[PDB]
Order: sequence, then structure tokens, then C-alpha cells
Amino acid sequence: ARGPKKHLKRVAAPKHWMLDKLTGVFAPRPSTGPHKLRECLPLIIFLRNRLKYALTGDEVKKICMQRFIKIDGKVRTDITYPAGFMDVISIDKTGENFRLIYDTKGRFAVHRITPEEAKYKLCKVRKIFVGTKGIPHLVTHDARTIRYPDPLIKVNDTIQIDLETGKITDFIKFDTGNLCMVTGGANLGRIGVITNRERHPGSFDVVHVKDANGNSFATRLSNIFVIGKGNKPWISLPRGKGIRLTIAEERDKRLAAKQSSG
Amino acid sequence: GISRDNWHKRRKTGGKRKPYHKKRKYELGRPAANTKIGPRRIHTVRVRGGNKKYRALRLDVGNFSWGSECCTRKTRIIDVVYNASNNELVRTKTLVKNCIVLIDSTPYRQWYESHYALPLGRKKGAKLTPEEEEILNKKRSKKIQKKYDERKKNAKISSLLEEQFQQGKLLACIASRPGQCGRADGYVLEGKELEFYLRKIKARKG
Amino acid sequence: ADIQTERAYQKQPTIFQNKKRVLLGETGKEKLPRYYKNIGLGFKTPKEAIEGTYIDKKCPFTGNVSIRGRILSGVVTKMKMQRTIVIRRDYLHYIRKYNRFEKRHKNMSVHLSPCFRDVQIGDIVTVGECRPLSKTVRFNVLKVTKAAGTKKQ
RNA sequence: CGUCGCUACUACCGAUUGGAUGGUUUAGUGAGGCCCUCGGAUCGGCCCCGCCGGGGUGCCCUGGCGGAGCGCUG
RNA sequence: CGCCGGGCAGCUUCCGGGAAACCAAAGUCUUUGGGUUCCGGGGGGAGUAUGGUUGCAAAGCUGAAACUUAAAGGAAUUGACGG
RNA sequence: UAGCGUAUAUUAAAGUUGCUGCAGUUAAAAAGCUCGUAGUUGGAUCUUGGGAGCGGGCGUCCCCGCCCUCUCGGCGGGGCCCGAAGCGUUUACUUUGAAAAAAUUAGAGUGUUCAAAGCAGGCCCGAGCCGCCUGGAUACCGCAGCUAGGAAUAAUGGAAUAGGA
RNA sequence: UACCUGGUUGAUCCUGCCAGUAGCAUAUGCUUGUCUCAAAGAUUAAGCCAUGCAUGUCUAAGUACGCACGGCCGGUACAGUGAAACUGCGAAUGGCUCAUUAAAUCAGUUAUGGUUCCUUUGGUCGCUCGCCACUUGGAUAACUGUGGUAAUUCUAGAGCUAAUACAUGCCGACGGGCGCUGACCCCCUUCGCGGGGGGGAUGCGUGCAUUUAUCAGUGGUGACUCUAGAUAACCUCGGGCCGAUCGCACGCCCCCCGUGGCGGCGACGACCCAUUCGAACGUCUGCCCUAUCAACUUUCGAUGGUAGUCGCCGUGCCUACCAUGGUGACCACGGGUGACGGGGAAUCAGGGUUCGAUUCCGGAGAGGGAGCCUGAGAAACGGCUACCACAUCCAAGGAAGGCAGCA
RNA sequence: CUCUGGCAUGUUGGAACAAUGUAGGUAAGGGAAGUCGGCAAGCCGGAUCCGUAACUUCGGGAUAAGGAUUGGCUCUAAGGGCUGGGUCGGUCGCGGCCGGCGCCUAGCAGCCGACUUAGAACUGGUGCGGAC
Ligand SMILES: [Mg+2]
Ligand SMILES: [Mg+2]
Ligand SMILES: [Mg+2]
Ligand SMILES: [Mg+2]
Ligand SMILES: [Mg+2]
Ligand SMILES: [Mg+2]
Ligand SMILES: [Mg+2]
Ligand SMILES: [Mg+2]
Ligand SMILES: [Mg+2]
Ligand SMILES: [Mg+2]
Ligand SMILES: [Mg+2]
Ligand SMILES: [Mg+2]
Ligand SMILES: [Mg+2]
Ligand SMILES: [Mg+2]
Ligand SMILES: [Mg+2]
Ligand SMILES: [Mg+2]
Ligand SMILES: [Mg+2]
Ligand SMILES: [Mg+2]
Ligand SMILES: [Mg+2]
Ligand SMILES: [Mg+2]
Ligand SMILES: [Mg+2]
Repeated sequence: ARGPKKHLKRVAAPKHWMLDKLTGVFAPRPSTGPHKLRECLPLIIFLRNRLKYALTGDEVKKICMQRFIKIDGKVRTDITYPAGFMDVISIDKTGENFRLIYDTKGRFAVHRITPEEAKYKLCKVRKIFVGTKGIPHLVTHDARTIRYPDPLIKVNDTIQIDLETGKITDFIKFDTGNLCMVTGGANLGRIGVITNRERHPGSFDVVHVKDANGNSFATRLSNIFVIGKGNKPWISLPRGKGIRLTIAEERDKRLAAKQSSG
Repeated sequence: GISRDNWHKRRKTGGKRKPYHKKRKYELGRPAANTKIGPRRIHTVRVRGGNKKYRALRLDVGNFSWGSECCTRKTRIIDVVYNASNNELVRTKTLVKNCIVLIDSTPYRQWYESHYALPLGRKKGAKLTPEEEEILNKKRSKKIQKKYDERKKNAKISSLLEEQFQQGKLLACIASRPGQCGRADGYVLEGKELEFYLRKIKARKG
Repeated sequence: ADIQTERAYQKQPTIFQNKKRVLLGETGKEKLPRYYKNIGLGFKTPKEAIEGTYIDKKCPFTGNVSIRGRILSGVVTKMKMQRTIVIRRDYLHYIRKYNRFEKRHKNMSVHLSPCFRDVQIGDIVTVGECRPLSKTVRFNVLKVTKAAGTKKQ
């Protein structure tokens, strides 16, 4: 190629978008934003393929130009804005807010949240440093940067950013015994308590984490996102409480639900 | 144009490599700056990413540092005397990153007089009468005199440095990159580096 | 002989050779400080680089190179080059059809700092990836292991 | 079974400094671009500084006509 | 008159093998793997042409293709024939 | 059978290319013979045996626990405790985990009217249902590289003029 | 479904091939009622192309004095819609093809602590002491008018006219502080001296970024010559930033008063940081046939060292001086390929054997080479320049080309 | 081309500068069309650095063929030969006999002298084996 790509093929689209082959050749190529396109969910597929509010690309653009969606409390008119993980998509006309959290099967879910719980957001600090005039700076996974952080926050920790102020409400340290969620890889969308962190110098660390059911699974350090203290989460959880079920038991769960409904 | 690529070369085994695409822009090469000594002429060149590089075609002034004295002054370049890469660049009088040069000691002596209050570069005195008497005496009070005599006990200059001060020209080594930054910054040779380079000039000529 | 055998002057760019040596400090050729850095990964900086006088800008300890990437190993084959040696890495490549391996070797060019003074042909050397030092060199020697040696009759 | 005699076919050797088509190159000429050093066909500014108007009171506020400095300059 | 080991072999055997002739190896093979070299791929063209290399030469080593063909072969059986 | 014939490339047939898995007296075939470096392959030998309730039932079946050291143990002086450092070789090997695009392959669900497909879809409406319930799994992804277990087979070492612990 | 059958002989057991048999994948023949999907000028010619189209774009929010329409409501800068044109952005994506290419591309893995990055998002933008600021300068468009050429999206001379175009340049924050220089003065142990400290008149830099040199050791890595501080300076006239920009409603202060100062919502725009989209070159391992290719590379860089040049950066990328090195029977080098690589397709006991031009990812090319402008990103081809090969129109003086984009 | 030595232009001089000769040159464009026939003339040429085929009796072919360079000036580098290397009056033949009295041993110090090779800069109207 000679420059950046501005097209996205339908099959080349991320799997969790749940896009189908037959509707169109292309995909909603996400615009540049706070989240990588491989891990984001563009707003168009949110209001069309998830909430069924709009039918095609033109209709979903109509709501954006009527300025009804406020990603992080800010009006976004971009049809292909990359939402990402744990973002309050607020539509105050319907008075309904959503936190974009992965479900059990590692896909973004329609997780309705109460308006009072929608005023804050957890973020993972990706690096800290000191800039000019000896001012400490901090950046998050949401790409937002803050000046004057609390010195107790180190890297790969969690902070409770506050909407409409952009400040810190509380912070969670990353150590053994904390409740986290895997945000990438095979175990994406799973919730557990940190049990061990093996440090490999020069390479990526491996974190072993145990869910509430006792199933223990490993992942990379960069996939670890602490979302609570001890065992109590700091946010509302999606349906299923972030557990993983092998194919045997969700089969009989579906059969039992069919039996009860019949 | 000129190419910065690697695929025009024979591989490690000595075999001949067949290129798989034509010359690409990002692996380009531009002509050598060939900095000279003369009136300031600088050409701006637009480089990759829309930034700017400065071609120091001809330079006359240079920002140099004593180093052992923390004295950095903007002096003028007399002429290059040596180049460890290629002796041809010396007689062509071309300024490169690590060519050693002769610079004027006028700003360096001036700081020495106005700070240490000792003669440097002077033979017999009574040659700069409107100012030198004032700067040596200054009729200053007891506290100011007691401040100058603290630094007078360690205001000692090595023999090689003071000799070149009497010469009027100091041996300096460039550290910046003319043709890249458009400047001829550097530092002043001293110590074993000056003694070694002096033997290089002596062996070269004389 | 000494460390000055070139048209330039060999020195470590971080270290300042001149410290304004005046009457307060006895000017009896005071030892200049030596810049050295630990490289991590459990590798120990040898005493030769700690107490040495050589200058080599490509030395992992006393130079401007950072070891990062793959850590490999090999056997010294040739030592006929200035501050670099050729190592041979022997491995087995698996052929699925015949369910059998075959011996294959790769000759890798690595940079040997003079801090490893008693290297010999046939000894094991562990190397670390770095920035391209030359056309074919992208690794630096980080450790030396003798091969049933240490005794010569 | 083999020579010899007849008819077809397929390759081979072959004077012809055989011919043609690609590829890599020694040597020589060499368009065009790029850079560098000159170059200055022209287009403007200031110095105005020949006039007049003049002005806080010829000591001009300057509004113009306009020689032009035939210099300094972009 | 015996015994041991290494040999050249011999006789016999429903060890077993093999298409059989036969073979104690040519055995221990669909119950298929002790280690490791060379080497064959229907018959002709052809051990030819060409290239390289060896040789004083004669020639040696390495070594095709086009084309052509439905068989060419091996072991045994019966007959027929034999100066 | 609304399809069938022909030509040609290729696969099985072909154990007629043979690693699994072919042959070499006579069918095609082992060099005239020997030496020999690459290559390939290499005798045996180093911890076995014995244990404690949990134990494929001491229920003499045995899930099976097996009856490394040192540093703050982060629950300058508490036993209520478990983290910092290295391996008393280096490898190969095997198991686990991480990371390994989708489509395609296998495969879960789904009456597309069946199917190839596709990723949808189902439930009630007594008509206010002024809407509820789901799915869009999972497996495999060689070889190379990363992590943690095991140490049987194979290679490589230690102390021999003792410059040995 | 882990399969065979006919053919050498008078007959028989074999070896052994030929032929048969089944699938798929191109063509072709004959035939063909319905319906759902669905390939389709790859193979020879990456051969040549008439014609038509395939990339342009405006919100209330850069510039409307086109009457080209139009509310005028009528004494007023512009109601509004707005053609044209300047400015900005895009045109570097897509689509097509598979010629080149055999550790090359590409696949997995890893690094960039060795780099650049339009835009999005988040930081930062009174941090700097320094007679227009209630707004500064000269034009160029479109537009009217004179035309020339056979011709082209060719255009000149003449006259206006705009800006977020192109330039210039303040106030303000702004009271001062810091670090140097210190006129001197004062409190002082006081004594015939020093003195232990203060305020300071006068001059010098004060911020971010860039380029050096030096000092110490706020945060961070596995490891910085990291980041952040401190000092001495530099800061490139084709010269870095420190808003001379545009809409939306319009409100507040009135003591000084009564004409000025305040104010919200944006939009555009920015030096630098981070993020995103990435891109570029690197690490380890992996590729078909060929020895009738066994020794290659090294004068013209081959292998390394030192110092430079260039580049966005790391490197013989190039230059100067040195050392003679580097790769090979574990197949180098060379040649061939009817080779783009891979995900994959066919056949299907197991193992394998062929095919992958083809819709996804990566690469390469736009008739063959080469060199460039703009732009963040091109060595761009529905951009330019030159040569080579074809080839178009001509009034023979000139001009214009690139369907391996869809037809 | 010159020195030592030798000579007077070869058995006459003067004046002119016709043809035709004899000896020697040059010639635009073409390039053997001339002629029995490239006869004659012309081209090439030294040295340095590269690079050299068929064929072969393996010696040759071979200066095969083909190509580049060459001046002047200013330097640089390499290539050698001679001597001497003493720790000291412990004493007297400012010097001589033995010795308690020393560590060039990676060799220096000074002096002297040939040509030759290589590299570089500068430089001239691209001229340089400048004639031979
Ligand atoms: Mg064997
Ligand atoms: Mg045969
Ligand atoms: Mg087959
Ligand atoms: Mg066979
Ligand atoms: Mg035979
Ligand atoms: Mg052997
Ligand atoms: Mg054994
Ligand atoms: Mg091809
Ligand atoms: Mg393909
Ligand atoms: Mg291209
Ligand atoms: Mg741009
Ligand atoms: Mg092009
Ligand atoms: Mg005569
Ligand atoms: Mg006479
Ligand atoms: Mg002539
Ligand atoms: Mg002529
Ligand atoms: Mg003739
Ligand atoms: Mg004639
Ligand atoms: Mg002749
Ligand atoms: Mg000849
Ligand atoms: Mg010369």
C-alpha cells in the first residue's frame, strides 16, 4: 500500500461484532479513537445490530445528527466512533445508559446500568511519568490523560474517573486478592480473583486468576483489568456474573429454560 | 535518487540479491551538506513526516563550551585543522560532526577576566587601558574582595590551555551535526584528549 | 599496547575526563571514572569490564547498546575478526513425512567485547539480541562458558 | 540374425565468424530531474530631500504634483 | 577316540522362506523397524547423442531426449523335435 | 438420468517411488576389491527398596501424601506464618497453560416449506403485548518461539601431574 | 467402503507394465421442463485499444457587491436561496492483475530502550516581564473589457474585489519573583582588625521547543546515555509556539455614572506530550527442481573496526583509513520454474500426492526503464518530466497519449 | 642534441622558382568504388594497470583480441648503512688496571646515502610515450 487503509472487509471485521457475510461486502471501519479497532465496538453496530433502534447506516446517522448519544457525557456525531470497554453510552431522551462490558463469551453485551451508577467509569492506567515543571502525568487505557495524579497509583492499576469533571474518585491497587476481569485472549470476558503473578524479566508477565467457581485460568498481564477490591466489584456486572461454563452445562441450562417455558 | 536501501547489496554469503521492487521514497538519500566556513547560509529542506532539517551550507559563528569551566560562549570559527575521518576534508575546510577546529578565545578570556579577575592572554599589560584597570581593581568592598579571593586559589589553568590563550586560538571539537541541526556547536579540547590530538597535528606537519 | 590506536580519540561519551584538577586534589593521575551498567536478565557484569581501560561503544556493559529480544546460544567457530566472532548454532529440523529430523546449522555473527578476554574456539557463548551493530551483526556476547576446559597441558 | 535394396517418420552431426529473443555486465556517449555555486530579464520598499502646500508656532502636521537617490534594499 | 574356537565345504530335514528352481540362508516379513552403504522402476532407442573429465591412443567415468512398442522377460509343466 | 459421452491435467487405484510400506541369485538390479573424511548409527553401568489417615475399596485394590537451600516470614525480635534470591549442568523428550484474524474444515442450536444454505430466530396478544425470551458456541490450527510440571530413554559435563570440594 | 478386473503361454505360477474403474477441473459434443444458489478473458498475449463512465466535496458557523432569483418595506453594511471562484480536505483508499520475485515475498514469533505518523480522543495554549490593538499591509480570484492559435481542461496584456489565502505585528496578563552583577547602607562579637548576617540602587537571562557542554541523584524499567530537575549559553530572515478567525441566543455592572467593562454555547486553528490508524527496517524458524552448477564474495564493499556523510531512525547505506576477512557436500554460489506467498482446494484407512491466477491477509505493477513536485503518507501513473516501443489529430508551425479500473 | 678531436658538404659556382621528374608532406566528404592483386601509403606502436578466445603436440596461441592511464608542480609513505647502548675515584696510571658496583633484552640515540615504487593535492585551451 501507499498509505493508511480506510476500508474494512466484512469477514476481516472483529469476531465479536457478530457481523454477517451476506448483508454487505464491507464493515464499519472504525475511526481513530480512544480504543483499538480490534477491541472496540463502533457506535453504528451498537444502535443497529444490538439495540435495533436503527435499520441501516443512514438511520443510525440520523440519531447522531440529532445529538442524542453522549459517549462519556460528550456528544459524539461520528457514526463509526470506537466505543470500547466500560464506557457509559447514555441516551437521556430515553433515560437509558449502558456500560459496554464483555459477557461470558467474550463479546460486548447490552448491559443496562442505573443513571446514578452511570456517572463514573473505571480505567486502567497504562503508564505514568513526569512532564515539564515536574508535573506528574498519567494515561489510561481510554487514552485520556490527567495531570496531578495521586502518587500512590502505579502502572496497571485502576482509577475511578468521574464524568463531567475528569478527576479521580478512588483508585484500586493491583495485588493478589483483587477482583479483575480478563480483557483479551481466550479467557476474555471472565471474572476472578488474582491468585498469583509470575514475573518474567524481558517478557510479558503471566497472571493466574481464580473465578468464584474455583476454576483457575492464566492470562497475560496486559489482559488483566482490576474492577474491584477483594471480592466485591466496584461496578454492576453483566448477566452471568462473569463466569465461564463449559459446553456441557449451558446445554442443559438451555434445555431447562425451554422446559420451564414450555 | 541516492538510495539508503539494503537490497542493492550482496548478501552475507556473497550471493547477488535480486530486488523485488523499485526505489522507494522513504529509503532515499540526499547530497552531502558539505558545510564551509563563511557567511551564514542555511537551506531548509522538508523531510519525512513534514518536519524540517537545516542544511548548514556555510557557517561562521559557533556555540562552544569550555566544559571544565562551565563557560559556554558564541565565538567565531577560524579554520578547521584536523579531521580523523578523511584528511581531504581539512584542506577543503569542511565542517562535520567530529572535526576539530580553531576558535577565537576572545569571549573565553573575557569571561575569565570578569569572573576570576586574573590576567589571561596578557603579555605585559597596559594595553587595554580604558577597561582592564577597572576590571582588575574594581575598588570593591571587603565582602566582594573576600568573594573573589575564594575562587582565586583554584583559578588555575593547565599549561596547554593558557598557551593557546596566548596564541588567541583554542583547539575545540565539534559535537553537533552540521547539515542536520544547522549549527556548529562543540566543546573545548583539554586534558589527555588535547595532548593526544596535539601529537596528531605534530606528526601530520612539523 | 594502549587504547589509542586510531585517528580519533577513544573515550566514553558519558564520562568527563577533566575534573579541574587543581592544588586541592593531588594531581597524581587520578583514576577517571568508568561508566558501566548492569544489563538485567540475571547476567553479571564481568570484572574485566568493571576495572578495564578499553573503549568499545558496542559493549553491552560499557557501551551504548541495550540488550533486548531473544537470548540465544552457540559454539565459537572463528575468532579471526576485530571484536566480533562467528558462532554456530546446531539444531534439528523435523520432516513430518518421514517422522525424522535432520541436522541443520546457522552461522551467526556476534560482537565479542574485550571484557571476555579468554574466549577460545569451541566454547559455549550465550548472546543477546540488540540493534543492528553492522551489516550481519545483530547480537552481543553476554556470557562465556568453557567446554570441559580450564586446564591446558 | 545381420548386411544390402525400396518407402515413410523422429531426433543427431554440420560449413555458414548462421540467425532471433531475454538476462547480467567492462568501456564510451548521454536526455531529464535533484542538489550546489553563480546568474540577474523584471516587479516593489526606504532614502522623499525639485517643488509646492507648510505646522506644535524658514523652526513643515504634511495633502498632493513631481525631478529623482541615480544610493540603501527585498 | 573325543571336546572347544575360527575356516573351506558337504549330506539330510515339513525351521522358515520363495514364483519356483532352490536357499540353514536367499530364514527369523501384512505377526511388516538391529546399524549402515550402493543400486532397480515395462521393453527398445541406449550405455546412444551432447556436455564435462581421464588417457599417447584404444578407450574409461558421468550420461539424456525425441521417437517407437503390448508385451519383453523369470521359473516350472506337458508335448514335439535333435546331426 | 435433466443429464450423459469425449479429450486432456491431476488424485486414488500404485505396497508400480514403498517413512508407514517395495525390491536387487535366476525377472530390472550389489560397485572387481579394500581403505577412508563428511553423513548416519553406536555395549553394559550411577535411587533401588521401604511408608502415614485421607486411598483406581490398612479396607496389604491404593485417589495418593513421595515416609532444594536460605532472606524480610507482611497474618533488630510473637508462636497466630508463607514471600524476595539461585539451582547441587546443558539439551533433547513428554504434559499443561498463554498467544495464535476471519472465511473455509469438523461441530452445538435453529422446520430455509426439505436441502445446499443462512445466522437467525421462539413465546404469547385474552388487541394495548402501550413486549418479553434467547442464539450468533466449541474443537483443530503443523514446525519455530513463550510458561510451568515429570525425569524413564538419548547426547553432553565435574576430582587424575589434583592449578579438587 | 483399508476393493480390484482383462491382456505375454499349448496350458500354469510370477515379475511387470498397458488397458479398464472412481473422483475433480478445463474444453467440447448431444440433449434439456421447473426452482434456489452460483463461477465466469487466469492459462496463449503484464498483447493492442475507438467510445462512454469510474473522485469529488459546504454546515447556522473561512471568502458573495453574478441579478441568476428573491423578502425589500424605503433609507439601511450584509434578509434569504445562492451559480462561479479563491481557501481547506480528499484524490496514497478502493478496484484490477499476478509479469517480476526462491530466505526474496510471505507465515508464526519477537523487537523498535533504533524511528516518523494526517486525523480521532485526552492533555497544553495570561507559565515568557518585552499615535493600529476597538483589528495593520500588498495583492491575486471569480467579474467587465482586447484578443491569438487549425487545434488542447492553452491562455496574455488591462482594470477592480475579498479571506482562517499570503504577510506583519501589538496590548494584556504584569504586581513581581528567581539566579547572576552587585552602587551602597544597616544590625552586629565589636577594638587597634576581621567579622555573622541582612536589605538593596545599576545592568544581564528568565516560559515551552531546538543544539551543545556540565552537576547531582522526582518518578520508571529486567536493563538508559530514560524521564524529571540545575547551571553556562545557542536558538538558523525560504527564520518554531506564544489565536489580528467565524456563527448562536443575548443577558449583567452601573458607584466612576450613561459609555465602557464584563460575560455562556460552540466552531475553526494551533509548538509539544500521550492515544489511535498505522507505516518502515530489524530477531528466531520455515520453500519447488537441478552437481551435464563445487567452490563462491573481495579492483566497482566483499567480512569486520574507527570516525564521519546522508536518512525518520540502527546498520558499508555511502566515504576515508585500517584488519583479511565472510559463505559453502548440514549443498554455498549458479541455473530453471509452465513460482506471487499464506489462510486454503481436490483425493481421502493411516501415511501421503497434487493444486492454490481467483473475491480474505501480505507483496508487486500500471506499455519498459528512470527521475521528481505536492502532501502526514507516492518514487503516485484515471500526477508531472525525459528516453525507448507503439500510436492519435494537424492548416505540417504545433498538440495530445496509457482500459493488468466497469462495460 | 652536446664536449674532446676532426671537417668544409664530398670532381664547380651564380641567378631564378616554368613544365615533367626524383625525395618528402598535407588534403573537405566518401572509404578500395582504384588495381590482376590494398601495390604504395596510411593505421597501430613505449610503459603501467586490467583483460584475453578457438585450437593445441599442453610447451604454446599471447604484445591474442579488447579497455583505461600517461604532463608540470607541491608533498606524503615505504624500501638501507654506520658507530654508540654501563651501576660507580672502592682512586691517580681530570684519564688508565680489577671489581662490591647494573637491567637496553616490545630496542633506542646520532650521523650518512642511493635510486625505485605507491598514494594524494594543485594545475594547464583534454594537453602529456608531445621530438626521437
Ligand atoms: Mg546396516
Ligand atoms: Mg526401463
Ligand atoms: Mg492416481
Ligand atoms: Mg516392484
Ligand atoms: Mg538380471
Ligand atoms: Mg566416517
Ligand atoms: Mg547405552
Ligand atoms: Mg510468474
Ligand atoms: Mg493465491
Ligand atoms: Mg505502485
Ligand atoms: Mg495532506
Ligand atoms: Mg510511476
Ligand atoms: Mg649539399
Ligand atoms: Mg662545395
Ligand atoms: Mg580525404
Ligand atoms: Mg576525412
Ligand atoms: Mg574492385
Ligand atoms: Mg574497375
Ligand atoms: Mg606494403
Ligand atoms: Mg591470433
Ligand atoms: Mg598528474
